[PDB]
Amino acid sequence: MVNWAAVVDDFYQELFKAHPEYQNKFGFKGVALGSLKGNAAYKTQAGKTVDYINAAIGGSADAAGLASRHKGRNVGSAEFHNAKACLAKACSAHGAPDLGHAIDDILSHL
Ligand code: HEM
Repeated sequence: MVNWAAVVDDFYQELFKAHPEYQNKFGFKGVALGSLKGNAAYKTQAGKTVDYINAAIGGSADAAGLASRHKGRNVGSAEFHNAKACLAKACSAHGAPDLGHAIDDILSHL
């Protein structure tokens, strides 16, 4: 099976390296990037992200619900376009299928 946990770890590395201020919205605010794997708040967030990816692939993802929750954190379309680029880089680095179509589903509600 595709190692989505490894893809997601690479995704967060890319995302927070390009946009370090995004990290301030999370329970692992301030934690060095090379330390995220040892952080409990990060472990939970990464696990939910992997779960979302598996739900999107499996056909049960609630993209409108995820979009609404991100609006609830003042996260919008621009941030998601940035995330889409970071996730594409992560997928490619692992020889994983691109998830652009899934992210476009969320973007359609942003
Ligand atoms: C590839 C695009 C993204 C995916 C798949 C994704 C996925 C998720 C998931 C699955 C959750 C948990 C939702 C829940 O518990 O109901 C979440 C929460 C969150 N996301 Fe994202 N996200 C994306 C992009 C972003 C971006 C660009 C930001 C910018 C800061 C962001 C900020 C947040 C925040 C602040 C939370 C709440 C974390 C908490 O409860 O402490 N997300 N995201």
